[PDB]
Amino acid sequence: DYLYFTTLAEAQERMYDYLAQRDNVSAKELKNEATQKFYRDLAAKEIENGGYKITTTIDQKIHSAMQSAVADYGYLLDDGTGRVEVGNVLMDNQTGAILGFVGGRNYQENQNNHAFDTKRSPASTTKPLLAYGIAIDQGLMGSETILSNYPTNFANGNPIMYANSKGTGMMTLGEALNYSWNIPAYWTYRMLRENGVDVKGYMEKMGYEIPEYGIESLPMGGGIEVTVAQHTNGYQTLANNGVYHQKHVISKIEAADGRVVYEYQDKPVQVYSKATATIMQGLLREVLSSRVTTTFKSNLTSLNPTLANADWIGKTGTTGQDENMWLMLSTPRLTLGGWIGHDDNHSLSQQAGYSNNSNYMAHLVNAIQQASPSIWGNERFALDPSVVKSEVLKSTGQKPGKVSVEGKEVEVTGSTVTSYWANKSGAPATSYRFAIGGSDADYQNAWSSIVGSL
Ligand SMILES: *C(=O)[C@@H](NC(=O)[C@@H](Cc1ccccc1)NC(=O)CCCCCN=[N+]=[N-])[C@@H](C)O
Ligand SMILES: [Cl-]
Ligand SMILES: [Cl-]
Ligand SMILES: [Cl-]
Ligand SMILES: [Cl-]
Ligand SMILES: [Cl-]
Ligand SMILES: [Cl-]
Ligand SMILES: [Cl-]
Ligand SMILES: [Cl-]
Ligand SMILES: [Cl-]
Ligand SMILES: [Cl-]
Ligand SMILES: [Cl-]
Ligand SMILES: [Cl-]
Ligand SMILES: [Cl-]
Ligand SMILES: [Cl-]
Ligand SMILES: [Cl-]
Ligand SMILES: [Cl-]
Ligand SMILES: [Cl-]
Ligand SMILES: [Cl-]
Ligand SMILES: [Cl-]
Ligand SMILES: [Cl-]
Ligand SMILES: [Cl-]
Ligand SMILES: [Cl-]
Ligand SMILES: [Cl-]
Ligand SMILES: [Cl-]
Ligand SMILES: [Cl-]
Ligand SMILES: [Cl-]
Ligand SMILES: [Cl-]
Repeated sequence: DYLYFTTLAEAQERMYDYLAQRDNVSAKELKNEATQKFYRDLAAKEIENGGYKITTTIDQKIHSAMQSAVADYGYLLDDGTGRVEVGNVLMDNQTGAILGFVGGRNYQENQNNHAFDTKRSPASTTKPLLAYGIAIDQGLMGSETILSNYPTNFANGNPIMYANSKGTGMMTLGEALNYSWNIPAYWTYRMLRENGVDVKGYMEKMGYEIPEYGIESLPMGGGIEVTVAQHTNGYQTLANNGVYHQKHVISKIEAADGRVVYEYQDKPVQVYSKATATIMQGLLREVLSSRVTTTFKSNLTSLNPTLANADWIGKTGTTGQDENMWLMLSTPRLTLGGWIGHDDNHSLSQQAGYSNNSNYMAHLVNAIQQASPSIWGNERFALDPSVVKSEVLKSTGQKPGKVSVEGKEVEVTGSTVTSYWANKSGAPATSYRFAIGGSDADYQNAWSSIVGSL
Protein backbone atom coordinates (compact mmCIF):
# COMPACT_ATOMS: atom_id res chain seq x y z
CA ASP A 1 0.00 0.00 0.00
CA TYR A 2 1.05 3.72 0.10
CA LEU A 3 3.25 3.17 3.22
CA TYR A 4 5.16 0.15 1.77
CA PHE A 5 6.18 2.04 -1.46
CA THR A 6 6.86 5.47 0.22
CA THR A 7 9.16 3.82 2.84
CA LEU A 8 10.80 1.58 0.17
CA ALA A 9 11.48 4.66 -2.08
CA GLU A 10 13.09 6.69 0.81
CA ALA A 11 15.04 3.61 2.04
CA GLN A 12 16.37 3.08 -1.54
CA GLU A 13 17.60 6.73 -1.75
CA ARG A 14 19.40 6.41 1.65
CA MET A 15 20.92 3.03 0.59
CA TYR A 16 22.04 4.70 -2.70
CA ASP A 17 23.98 7.42 -0.75
CA TYR A 18 25.46 4.79 1.64
CA LEU A 19 26.64 2.39 -1.16
CA ALA A 20 28.15 5.27 -3.22
CA GLN A 21 30.21 6.49 -0.15
CA ARG A 22 31.09 2.86 0.80
CA ASP A 23 32.48 2.17 -2.74
CA ASN A 24 34.34 5.55 -2.59
CA VAL A 25 32.51 6.88 -5.75
CA SER A 26 33.38 10.61 -6.45
CA ALA A 27 30.70 13.37 -6.58
CA LYS A 28 31.97 13.60 -10.24
CA GLU A 29 31.57 9.82 -10.98
CA LEU A 30 28.04 10.18 -9.41
CA LYS A 31 27.15 12.68 -12.23
CA ASN A 32 27.58 9.80 -14.78
CA GLU A 33 24.04 8.54 -15.72
CA ALA A 34 25.19 4.87 -16.17
CA THR A 35 26.91 4.95 -12.71
CA GLN A 36 23.73 6.42 -11.09
CA LYS A 37 21.56 3.69 -12.73
CA PHE A 38 23.95 0.97 -11.42
CA TYR A 39 23.91 2.41 -7.83
CA ARG A 40 20.04 2.82 -7.88
CA ASP A 41 19.70 -0.86 -9.03
CA LEU A 42 22.29 -2.00 -6.42
CA ALA A 43 20.42 -0.01 -3.67
CA ALA A 44 17.08 -1.73 -4.70
CA LYS A 45 18.66 -5.26 -4.66
CA GLU A 46 20.39 -4.54 -1.27
CA ILE A 47 16.98 -3.66 0.36
CA GLU A 48 15.21 -6.55 -1.52
CA ASN A 49 17.85 -9.22 -0.61
CA GLY A 50 19.92 -7.66 2.21
CA GLY A 51 17.96 -8.26 5.50
CA TYR A 52 18.30 -4.55 6.56
CA LYS A 53 16.11 -3.27 9.44
CA ILE A 54 14.27 -0.04 8.43
CA THR A 55 12.97 1.88 11.52
CA THR A 56 10.18 4.37 10.56
CA THR A 57 8.46 7.13 12.60
CA ILE A 58 5.02 5.65 11.61
CA ASP A 59 2.71 4.99 14.60
CA GLN A 60 1.13 1.74 13.27
CA LYS A 61 -2.18 2.06 15.26
CA ILE A 62 -2.58 5.73 14.16
CA HIS A 63 -1.61 5.05 10.49
CA SER A 64 -4.01 2.02 10.45
CA ALA A 65 -6.80 4.27 11.97
CA MET A 66 -6.18 6.89 9.21
CA GLN A 67 -6.54 4.12 6.52
CA SER A 68 -9.88 2.94 8.12
CA ALA A 69 -11.00 6.61 8.34
CA VAL A 70 -10.50 7.27 4.58
CA ALA A 71 -12.10 3.83 3.75
CA ASP A 72 -15.22 4.60 5.94
CA TYR A 73 -15.57 8.40 5.44
CA GLY A 74 -13.75 9.22 2.15
CA TYR A 75 -17.22 9.27 0.42
CA LEU A 76 -18.01 12.51 2.44
CA LEU A 77 -15.57 14.22 -0.04
CA ASP A 78 -17.69 13.28 -3.14
CA ASP A 79 -19.51 16.54 -4.03
CA GLY A 80 -20.97 15.72 -7.49
CA THR A 81 -17.77 16.48 -9.53
CA GLY A 82 -16.70 12.80 -9.65
CA ARG A 83 -14.51 10.79 -7.22
CA VAL A 84 -12.54 13.32 -5.08
CA GLU A 85 -8.88 12.41 -4.29
CA VAL A 86 -7.26 13.24 -0.94
CA GLY A 87 -3.88 13.52 0.80
CA ASN A 88 -3.16 13.90 4.54
CA VAL A 89 0.09 13.97 6.60
CA LEU A 90 0.10 13.77 10.40
CA MET A 91 3.34 15.19 11.83
CA ASP A 92 4.86 15.46 15.33
CA ASN A 93 5.52 19.20 15.87
CA GLN A 94 8.57 18.66 18.19
CA THR A 95 10.47 16.24 15.82
CA GLY A 96 9.06 16.50 12.22
CA ALA A 97 8.36 12.72 12.52
CA ILE A 98 5.46 11.59 10.26
CA LEU A 99 3.17 9.42 12.45
CA GLY A 100 0.71 8.54 9.65
CA PHE A 101 -0.65 9.69 6.27
CA VAL A 102 -3.44 9.16 3.73
CA GLY A 103 -2.05 8.63 0.20
CA GLY A 104 -5.53 8.58 -1.43
CA ARG A 105 -9.04 7.10 -1.52
CA ASN A 106 -7.97 3.50 -2.35
CA TYR A 107 -4.44 2.35 -3.50
CA GLN A 108 -6.10 -0.68 -5.25
CA GLU A 109 -8.12 1.67 -7.58
CA ASN A 110 -5.52 4.53 -7.93
CA GLN A 111 -1.84 4.27 -6.79
CA ASN A 112 -0.97 8.03 -7.07
CA ASN A 113 0.44 9.18 -3.67
CA HIS A 114 -1.35 12.47 -2.83
CA ALA A 115 0.68 12.88 0.43
CA PHE A 116 4.31 12.80 -0.99
CA ASP A 117 4.16 12.81 -4.85
CA THR A 118 1.37 15.21 -6.07
CA LYS A 119 2.25 18.98 -6.05
CA ARG A 120 -0.52 21.62 -6.09
CA SER A 121 -0.79 25.32 -5.24
CA PRO A 122 -1.43 25.78 -1.49
CA ALA A 123 -3.56 28.88 -2.34
CA SER A 124 -4.45 31.00 0.76
CA THR A 125 -2.57 28.60 3.15
CA THR A 126 0.61 30.42 1.92
CA LYS A 127 -0.49 33.69 3.64
CA PRO A 128 0.48 32.91 7.29
CA LEU A 129 4.00 31.67 6.29
CA LEU A 130 5.07 33.93 3.40
CA ALA A 131 3.21 37.22 4.08
CA TYR A 132 1.89 37.79 7.65
CA GLY A 133 4.40 35.63 9.56
CA ILE A 134 7.44 37.27 7.90
CA ALA A 135 5.93 40.82 8.24
CA ILE A 136 5.36 40.23 12.03
CA ASP A 137 8.90 38.69 12.32
CA GLN A 138 10.39 41.81 10.62
CA GLY A 139 8.51 44.18 13.02
CA LEU A 140 6.40 45.53 10.10
CA MET A 141 3.01 44.63 11.75
CA GLY A 142 1.38 43.38 14.97
CA SER A 143 -1.79 41.36 15.77
CA GLU A 144 -4.17 44.43 15.58
CA THR A 145 -2.36 46.19 12.65
CA ILE A 146 -4.76 47.58 9.96
CA LEU A 147 -4.54 46.52 6.27
CA SER A 148 -6.25 47.91 3.14
CA ASN A 149 -8.92 45.65 1.60
CA TYR A 150 -9.89 48.58 -0.71
CA PRO A 151 -10.25 47.58 -4.40
CA THR A 152 -6.85 47.33 -6.21
CA ASN A 153 -5.53 45.74 -9.46
CA PHE A 154 -2.64 43.32 -10.16
CA ALA A 155 0.20 44.71 -12.38
CA ASN A 156 -1.60 43.09 -15.40
CA GLY A 157 -4.70 45.28 -14.75
CA ASN A 158 -6.95 42.48 -13.36
CA PRO A 159 -8.88 43.35 -10.14
CA ILE A 160 -7.78 41.38 -7.03
CA MET A 161 -10.98 39.42 -6.24
CA TYR A 162 -12.38 37.49 -3.24
CA ALA A 163 -15.16 35.32 -4.71
CA ASN A 164 -17.40 38.05 -6.30
CA SER A 165 -16.11 40.91 -4.04
CA LYS A 166 -13.63 43.55 -5.40
CA GLY A 167 -12.98 44.47 -1.72
CA THR A 168 -14.28 46.65 1.16
CA GLY A 169 -12.10 49.04 3.26
CA MET A 170 -9.61 48.98 6.17
CA MET A 171 -9.62 45.87 8.39
CA THR A 172 -7.57 44.25 11.20
CA LEU A 173 -5.10 41.41 10.49
CA GLY A 174 -7.61 39.21 12.43
CA GLU A 175 -10.50 39.99 10.04
CA ALA A 176 -8.07 39.61 7.04
CA LEU A 177 -7.04 36.11 8.28
CA ASN A 178 -10.52 34.89 9.42
CA TYR A 179 -12.06 35.68 5.97
CA SER A 180 -8.76 35.08 4.04
CA TRP A 181 -9.24 38.40 2.20
CA ASN A 182 -6.70 38.59 -0.69
CA ILE A 183 -5.91 42.35 -1.01
CA PRO A 184 -4.35 42.63 2.51
CA ALA A 185 -2.06 39.62 1.67
CA TYR A 186 -1.05 41.29 -1.64
CA TRP A 187 -0.14 44.58 0.20
CA THR A 188 1.77 42.65 2.91
CA TYR A 189 3.97 40.81 0.32
CA ARG A 190 4.43 44.08 -1.67
CA MET A 191 5.65 45.71 1.59
CA LEU A 192 8.20 42.82 2.08
CA ARG A 193 9.47 43.30 -1.54
CA GLU A 194 9.69 47.12 -1.08
CA ASN A 195 11.77 46.59 2.15
CA GLY A 196 14.07 44.00 0.46
CA VAL A 197 13.14 41.31 3.06
CA ASP A 198 14.95 37.97 2.43
CA VAL A 199 11.67 35.96 2.05
CA LYS A 200 13.59 33.19 0.22
CA GLY A 201 15.74 32.74 3.39
CA TYR A 202 12.59 31.94 5.51
CA MET A 203 10.98 29.63 2.89
CA GLU A 204 14.24 27.68 2.06
CA LYS A 205 14.93 27.13 5.81
CA MET A 206 11.54 25.25 5.79
CA GLY A 207 12.53 23.28 2.63
CA TYR A 208 10.20 25.09 0.16
CA GLU A 209 11.40 25.41 -3.50
CA ILE A 210 9.89 28.58 -5.11
CA PRO A 211 11.40 29.58 -8.49
CA GLU A 212 10.31 33.29 -8.58
CA TYR A 213 9.77 35.41 -5.42
CA GLY A 214 8.63 38.48 -7.48
CA ILE A 215 5.14 36.99 -8.35
CA GLU A 216 2.53 39.48 -6.92
CA SER A 217 0.14 36.55 -6.16
CA LEU A 218 2.83 34.58 -4.16
CA PRO A 219 0.88 34.96 -0.87
CA MET A 220 -2.18 33.43 -2.65
CA GLY A 221 0.00 30.44 -3.76
CA GLY A 222 0.79 31.85 -7.22
CA GLY A 223 4.11 30.36 -8.46
CA ILE A 224 4.14 27.80 -5.59
CA GLU A 225 3.30 24.06 -5.85
CA VAL A 226 3.92 21.80 -2.81
CA THR A 227 3.28 18.25 -1.55
CA VAL A 228 1.01 17.83 1.48
CA ALA A 229 4.08 16.46 3.40
CA GLN A 230 6.20 19.57 2.63
CA HIS A 231 3.36 22.04 3.37
CA THR A 232 2.60 20.20 6.67
CA ASN A 233 6.34 20.90 7.52
CA GLY A 234 5.61 24.66 7.16
CA TYR A 235 2.67 24.53 9.63
CA GLN A 236 4.89 22.35 11.90
CA THR A 237 7.33 25.32 12.09
CA LEU A 238 4.59 27.86 13.17
CA ALA A 239 3.04 25.36 15.67
CA ASN A 240 6.49 24.46 17.18
CA ASN A 241 7.02 28.14 18.26
CA GLY A 242 8.89 28.88 15.01
CA VAL A 243 11.39 25.96 15.14
CA TYR A 244 11.57 23.85 11.94
CA HIS A 245 12.36 20.10 12.07
CA GLN A 246 12.82 18.38 8.67
CA LYS A 247 9.93 15.96 7.92
CA HIS A 248 11.02 12.28 7.88
CA VAL A 249 9.41 8.79 7.78
CA ILE A 250 12.73 6.85 8.09
CA SER A 251 14.56 7.25 11.47
CA LYS A 252 17.24 4.55 10.96
CA ILE A 253 18.46 1.81 8.57
CA GLU A 254 20.64 -0.94 10.14
CA ALA A 255 22.34 -4.00 8.61
CA ALA A 256 21.28 -7.39 10.12
CA ASP A 257 24.45 -7.18 12.32
CA GLY A 258 23.45 -3.71 13.66
CA ARG A 259 25.79 -1.55 11.47
CA VAL A 260 24.09 1.86 10.85
CA VAL A 261 23.52 2.51 7.10
CA TYR A 262 21.59 5.75 7.88
CA GLU A 263 20.30 7.65 10.95
CA TYR A 264 18.10 10.79 10.83
CA GLN A 265 20.03 13.77 12.30
CA ASP A 266 17.87 16.56 13.88
CA LYS A 267 18.94 20.06 12.65
CA PRO A 268 16.44 22.41 14.38
CA VAL A 269 16.19 25.92 12.81
CA GLN A 270 14.54 28.98 14.44
CA VAL A 271 12.75 30.16 11.21
CA TYR A 272 10.43 32.66 13.02
CA SER A 273 11.03 34.26 16.45
CA LYS A 274 9.08 32.66 19.33
CA ALA A 275 7.20 36.03 19.50
CA THR A 276 6.13 35.81 15.81
CA ALA A 277 5.16 32.12 15.97
CA THR A 278 3.08 32.51 19.20
CA ILE A 279 1.34 35.68 17.81
CA MET A 280 0.45 33.74 14.57
CA GLN A 281 -0.88 30.79 16.69
CA GLY A 282 -3.34 33.22 18.36
CA LEU A 283 -4.55 34.53 14.96
CA LEU A 284 -4.93 31.03 13.43
CA ARG A 285 -6.96 29.93 16.52
CA GLU A 286 -9.59 32.57 15.54
CA VAL A 287 -9.51 31.45 11.84
CA LEU A 288 -11.06 28.10 12.95
CA SER A 289 -13.29 29.51 15.80
CA SER A 290 -14.76 32.17 13.41
CA ARG A 291 -15.97 29.31 11.08
CA VAL A 292 -15.95 31.76 8.10
CA THR A 293 -13.85 29.58 5.70
CA THR A 294 -14.36 26.11 7.31
CA THR A 295 -17.09 24.30 9.35
CA PHE A 296 -14.28 22.20 10.91
CA LYS A 297 -14.85 23.32 14.56
CA SER A 298 -18.68 22.69 14.22
CA ASN A 299 -17.98 19.24 12.65
CA LEU A 300 -15.47 18.30 15.43
CA THR A 301 -17.56 19.68 18.36
CA SER A 302 -20.39 17.26 17.27
CA LEU A 303 -18.11 14.17 16.75
CA ASN A 304 -15.86 14.70 19.80
CA PRO A 305 -16.58 17.74 21.99
CA THR A 306 -13.67 16.91 24.37
CA LEU A 307 -11.20 16.83 21.40
CA ALA A 308 -12.79 20.05 19.99
CA ASN A 309 -11.66 21.77 23.30
CA ALA A 310 -7.98 20.97 22.49
CA ASP A 311 -6.16 24.13 21.26
CA TRP A 312 -6.86 23.89 17.45
CA ILE A 313 -5.35 26.42 15.02
CA GLY A 314 -5.62 26.27 11.24
CA LYS A 315 -5.89 27.85 7.81
CA THR A 316 -7.86 27.06 4.58
CA GLY A 317 -7.02 27.54 0.90
CA THR A 318 -8.99 27.30 -2.35
CA THR A 319 -7.42 27.61 -5.84
CA GLY A 320 -9.22 30.15 -8.08
CA GLN A 321 -11.37 27.61 -10.02
CA ASP A 322 -11.95 25.36 -6.93
CA GLU A 323 -9.45 22.73 -8.34
CA ASN A 324 -7.68 22.38 -4.92
CA MET A 325 -8.86 22.75 -1.30
CA TRP A 326 -6.44 22.81 1.69
CA LEU A 327 -7.05 22.63 5.43
CA MET A 328 -3.96 22.77 7.70
CA LEU A 329 -4.62 21.99 11.40
CA SER A 330 -2.36 22.04 14.49
CA THR A 331 -2.47 21.42 18.20
CA PRO A 332 0.74 22.13 20.17
CA ARG A 333 1.69 18.41 19.75
CA LEU A 334 0.64 17.60 16.10
CA THR A 335 0.04 19.16 12.67
CA LEU A 336 -2.37 17.54 10.14
CA GLY A 337 -2.22 18.73 6.51
CA GLY A 338 -5.15 18.04 4.16
CA TRP A 339 -5.50 18.52 0.39
CA ILE A 340 -8.41 17.44 -1.84
CA GLY A 341 -8.71 17.77 -5.64
CA HIS A 342 -8.96 15.73 -8.88
CA ASP A 343 -5.96 13.94 -10.49
CA ASP A 344 -6.84 15.74 -13.83
CA ASN A 345 -7.14 19.20 -12.08
CA HIS A 346 -10.89 19.72 -12.89
CA SER A 347 -13.02 21.86 -10.48
CA LEU A 348 -14.50 20.67 -7.16
CA SER A 349 -17.87 22.11 -5.98
CA GLN A 350 -17.85 25.64 -4.43
CA GLN A 351 -18.30 24.31 -0.85
CA ALA A 352 -15.89 21.29 -1.18
CA GLY A 353 -13.26 22.89 1.13
CA TYR A 354 -15.66 24.82 3.42
CA SER A 355 -17.89 21.81 4.27
CA ASN A 356 -16.81 18.45 2.72
CA ASN A 357 -13.03 18.49 3.52
CA SER A 358 -13.77 20.08 6.97
CA ASN A 359 -16.19 17.22 7.80
CA TYR A 360 -13.80 14.53 6.42
CA MET A 361 -10.84 16.00 8.41
CA ALA A 362 -13.04 16.16 11.62
CA HIS A 363 -13.64 12.37 11.14
CA LEU A 364 -9.89 11.83 10.43
CA VAL A 365 -8.87 13.77 13.62
CA ASN A 366 -11.49 11.81 15.67
CA ALA A 367 -10.19 8.46 14.24
CA ILE A 368 -6.56 9.43 15.22
CA GLN A 369 -7.68 10.32 18.82
CA GLN A 370 -9.74 7.08 19.11
CA ALA A 371 -6.59 5.07 18.08
CA SER A 372 -4.26 7.07 20.44
CA PRO A 373 -6.25 9.05 23.05
CA SER A 374 -3.43 11.38 24.33
CA ILE A 375 -1.77 12.03 20.88
CA TRP A 376 -3.35 15.52 20.23
CA GLY A 377 -2.45 16.73 23.78
CA ASN A 378 -4.24 19.12 26.18
CA GLU A 379 -1.48 21.84 26.08
CA ARG A 380 -2.52 25.38 24.95
CA PHE A 381 -0.61 27.64 22.54
CA ALA A 382 0.45 30.78 24.51
CA LEU A 383 2.25 34.09 23.76
CA ASP A 384 6.03 33.90 24.35
CA PRO A 385 7.23 36.24 27.15
CA SER A 386 9.31 38.07 24.42
CA VAL A 387 6.03 39.39 22.79
CA VAL A 388 5.56 43.20 23.10
CA LYS A 389 2.01 44.35 24.04
CA SER A 390 1.12 47.81 22.63
CA GLU A 391 -2.03 49.83 23.48
CA VAL A 392 -3.14 51.04 20.00
CA LEU A 393 -6.28 52.66 18.48
CA LYS A 394 -8.77 50.06 17.10
CA SER A 395 -9.12 52.49 14.13
CA THR A 396 -5.40 52.81 13.06
CA GLY A 397 -3.65 49.86 14.86
CA GLN A 398 -1.07 52.47 16.00
CA LYS A 399 -0.53 54.39 19.30
CA PRO A 400 -2.70 57.50 19.93
CA GLY A 401 -1.24 60.90 18.84
CA LYS A 402 -1.39 63.79 16.30
CA VAL A 403 -1.69 63.40 12.46
CA SER A 404 -2.00 66.02 9.63
CA VAL A 405 -5.30 65.30 7.73
CA GLU A 406 -5.93 67.94 4.96
CA GLY A 407 -3.73 70.66 6.60
CA LYS A 408 -5.39 70.40 10.06
CA GLU A 409 -3.26 68.76 12.86
CA VAL A 410 -5.91 66.27 14.20
CA GLU A 411 -5.78 64.65 17.71
CA VAL A 412 -6.58 60.92 17.00
CA THR A 413 -8.22 59.29 20.09
CA GLY A 414 -10.93 56.62 20.74
CA SER A 415 -11.30 52.87 21.60
CA THR A 416 -7.88 51.17 22.16
CA VAL A 417 -6.90 47.45 21.98
CA THR A 418 -3.76 45.44 22.93
CA SER A 419 -1.66 44.69 19.79
CA TYR A 420 1.01 41.90 19.90
CA TRP A 421 4.40 42.68 18.24
CA ALA A 422 7.61 40.61 17.72
CA ASN A 423 10.02 43.63 17.70
CA LYS A 424 11.50 45.62 20.67
CA SER A 425 9.49 48.93 20.66
CA GLY A 426 6.05 47.50 19.72
CA ALA A 427 3.64 49.63 17.63
CA PRO A 428 4.68 53.12 16.42
CA ALA A 429 2.56 56.31 16.87
CA THR A 430 -0.31 56.71 14.30
CA SER A 431 1.05 58.12 10.99
CA TYR A 432 -1.25 59.33 8.11
CA ARG A 433 -0.51 56.08 6.13
CA PHE A 434 -1.35 53.94 9.24
CA ALA A 435 -2.31 50.75 7.31
CA ILE A 436 -0.51 48.11 5.18
CA GLY A 437 -1.22 49.23 1.57
CA GLY A 438 -3.90 51.58 0.18
CA SER A 439 -4.13 54.46 -2.35
CA ASP A 440 -4.32 58.24 -1.52
CA ALA A 441 -8.11 57.92 -2.36
CA ASP A 442 -8.50 54.95 0.08
CA TYR A 443 -6.76 56.96 2.88
CA GLN A 444 -8.96 60.05 2.19
CA ASN A 445 -12.05 57.76 2.61
CA ALA A 446 -10.61 56.00 5.74
CA TRP A 447 -9.56 59.27 7.51
CA SER A 448 -13.02 60.78 6.67
CA SER A 449 -14.58 57.86 8.65
CA ILE A 450 -12.03 58.22 11.57
CA VAL A 451 -12.33 62.08 11.85
CA GLY A 452 -16.18 61.71 11.74
CA SER A 453 -15.90 59.46 14.87
CA LEU A 454 -13.90 62.03 16.98
C1 LIG B 1 -7.20 31.56 -0.75
O1 LIG B 1 -7.28 30.39 -0.94
C2 LIG B 1 -7.86 32.54 -1.73
N1 LIG B 1 -7.66 32.12 -3.10
C3 LIG B 1 -6.45 31.91 -3.61
O2 LIG B 1 -5.41 32.08 -2.97
C4 LIG B 1 -6.42 31.45 -5.06
C5 LIG B 1 -7.11 32.46 -6.00
C6 LIG B 1 -6.55 33.86 -5.96
C7 LIG B 1 -5.34 34.16 -6.55
C8 LIG B 1 -4.84 35.46 -6.53
C9 LIG B 1 -5.55 36.46 -5.93
C10 LIG B 1 -6.77 36.19 -5.35
C11 LIG B 1 -7.27 34.89 -5.37
N2 LIG B 1 -5.05 31.21 -5.44
C12 LIG B 1 -4.72 30.53 -6.54
O3 LIG B 1 -5.58 30.04 -7.28
C13 LIG B 1 -3.24 30.44 -6.84
C14 LIG B 1 -2.84 29.13 -7.44
C15 LIG B 1 -2.99 29.08 -8.95
C16 LIG B 1 -2.10 28.03 -9.61
C17 LIG B 1 -2.65 27.56 -10.94
N3 LIG B 1 -3.06 26.14 -10.83
N4 LIG B 1 -4.13 25.92 -10.12
N5 LIG B 1 -5.06 25.68 -9.52
C18 LIG B 1 -9.36 32.65 -1.45
C19 LIG B 1 -9.64 32.98 0.00
O4 LIG B 1 -9.91 33.63 -2.32
CL1 LIG C 1 -0.82 2.92 3.40
CL1 LIG D 1 3.40 5.34 -2.58
CL1 LIG E 1 27.80 -5.12 -2.80
CL1 LIG F 1 4.05 1.73 16.10
CL1 LIG G 1 7.43 15.61 -0.08
CL1 LIG H 1 -2.14 23.66 -8.68
CL1 LIG I 1 -4.89 49.60 -8.77
CL1 LIG J 1 -13.56 38.61 11.83
CL1 LIG K 1 13.39 36.85 -1.47
CL1 LIG L 1 8.32 22.96 -2.17
CL1 LIG M 1 13.51 38.07 -6.45
CL1 LIG N 1 3.25 38.48 -11.44
CL1 LIG O 1 12.47 9.91 5.29
CL1 LIG P 1 9.51 12.52 4.10
CL1 LIG Q 1 24.93 -7.82 8.11
CL1 LIG R 1 13.19 33.72 19.41
CL1 LIG S 1 -14.61 27.21 18.66
CL1 LIG T 1 -20.60 25.88 10.88
CL1 LIG U 1 -10.03 29.51 1.61
CL1 LIG V 1 -9.53 13.10 -12.27
CL1 LIG W 1 -0.76 24.37 28.58
CL1 LIG X 1 -1.85 33.46 25.50
CL1 LIG Y 1 5.14 44.46 26.76
CL1 LIG Z 1 1.79 50.90 24.85
CL1 LIG a 1 11.96 47.64 17.59
CL1 LIG b 1 2.50 49.45 3.23
CL1 LIG c 1 -5.56 57.43 -5.49
